[PDB]
Amino acid sequence: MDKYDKNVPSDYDGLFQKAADANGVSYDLLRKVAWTESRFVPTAKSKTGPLGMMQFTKATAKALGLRVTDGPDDDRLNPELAINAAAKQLAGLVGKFDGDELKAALAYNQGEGRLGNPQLEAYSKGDFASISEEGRNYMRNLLDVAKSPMAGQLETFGGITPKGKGIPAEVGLAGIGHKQKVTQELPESTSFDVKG
Amino acid sequence: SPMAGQLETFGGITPKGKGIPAEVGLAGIGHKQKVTQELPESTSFDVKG
Amino acid sequence: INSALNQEDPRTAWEMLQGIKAELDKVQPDEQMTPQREWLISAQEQVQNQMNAWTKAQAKALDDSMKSMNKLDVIDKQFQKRINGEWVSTDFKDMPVNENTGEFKHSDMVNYANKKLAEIDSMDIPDGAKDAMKLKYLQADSKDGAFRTAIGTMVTDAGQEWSAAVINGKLPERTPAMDALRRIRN
Amino acid sequence: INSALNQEDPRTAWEMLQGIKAELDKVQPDEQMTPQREWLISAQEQVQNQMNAWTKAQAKALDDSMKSMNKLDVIDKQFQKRINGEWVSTDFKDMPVNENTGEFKHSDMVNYANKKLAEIDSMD
Repeated sequence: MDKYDKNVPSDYDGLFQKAADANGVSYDLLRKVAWTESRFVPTAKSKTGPLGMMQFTKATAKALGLRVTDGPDDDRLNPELAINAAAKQLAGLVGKFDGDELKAALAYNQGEGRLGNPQLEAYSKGDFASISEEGRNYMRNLLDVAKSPMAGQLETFGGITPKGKGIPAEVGLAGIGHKQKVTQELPESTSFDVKG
Repeated sequence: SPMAGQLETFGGITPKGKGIPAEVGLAGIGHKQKVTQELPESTSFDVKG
Repeated sequence: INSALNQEDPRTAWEMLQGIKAELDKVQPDEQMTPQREWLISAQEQVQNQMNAWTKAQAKALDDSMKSMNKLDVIDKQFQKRINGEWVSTDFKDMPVNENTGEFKHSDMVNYANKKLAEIDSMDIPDGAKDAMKLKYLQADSKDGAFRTAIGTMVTDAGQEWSAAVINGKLPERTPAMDALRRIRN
Repeated sequence: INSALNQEDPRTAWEMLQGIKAELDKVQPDEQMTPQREWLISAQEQVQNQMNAWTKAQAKALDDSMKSMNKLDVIDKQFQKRINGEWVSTDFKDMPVNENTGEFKHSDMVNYANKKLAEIDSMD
């Protein structure tokens, strides 16, 4: 997983354009958010591990106003309605932040409340020091595909010199990793078949 | 307390500094537990003929 | 800087170092190399080394879990071959062994049996088809398998019920095991 | 300073270092960096490293005990299913195994039986 694979042959993307047109969200932002949350991986295992493309949590799933209490313990497993709900939430966030501010809407990552309101206030003041590390990294990962008035102030935050640019962790730690030695190539058995 | 300000200015690196409580100097340093209370579930062999 | 280097997640340490660099930019507002920017460059290099060591452990853990999934897949394939009419052994000691599986254990068969029973229970079919599938898995199972161990409690309880009834000269008010075994016989 | 760095509990070492800093403030009553304040800054960094290594061991021990508690919970669930009339095996060799339990032992069943008997005896 490098550079988000912008022009890779688009796998299972017959849903993002329709949700984007229905709700008004940018196609690139929605696709990038889906890739960041799940990397289009069908298993998406974690502490909670929602295998859906939008790696939600139970609290957010219920707060979205869906009928989540259905199916396999969670109804947001069929991709289309989960993606549509995420697109509607993103559109509501973008619209409510005075214009096309495509990065304050990343309150999507932190929410609004006891841990999200002060960070949004700090973003409004342009004081990135009061935003958490998780929020700062999550916004850094979306700088390539986003339209914001503070997209240039965030990239020049954390430079080694005041004229330098900060380095996102996806670039500073890029390329460092180890391959898995176990593969899904299973051993095969043979039947003792003697047709006399 | 009347000595709440004298205790905080105790242990500073300089006489005009403030001491650092261990809850702040060692804050954030820790490791997560790899074991969770998510138990494996068993299934009954139920055939109602 | 030292507390940012003692985080368990390197991705958090990197962002903490970026914040510290932003703080330092307000007291050293020029472009030259100072002994305090060397601190931060060394810290970032150390965080890269930590990322290497972290990816070691992540890959190893993922391999450990993937071996268990592979063993379950192999057992499932073996029962599928046996049910279709092929002459293979469904004992866990006779499963094919690879570098992607390792050696098989009894708990692997226990987990496979539990997972298979749950999956059959989650199917959208009438109860007769579910019983037919469960009995196919019971018939294909080996002598000391988990499917035969789960239903062996029924047989033990039914035998105990009958023997105790003969000794006491009266059937108890409830004989759930005998009724269940008789229905399975039907 | 070296004795403060040889404590088993890092939280005690930190407070010992704060006391040593307070002692040093009475002989170096100014704000400049001296080779003796470098001693104390290095000592505090070493104590932070010790705290990291200490949290390793604490987390590992807590995981080890939590696995035993999880195994007892699994055995209790299995007997509860069996008593209610389900056809499951209550042998410790047939308990479901996870990454949160490990492998079961005979002593696990011994401990479960003793605990269950005591709990039944403590009922009103």
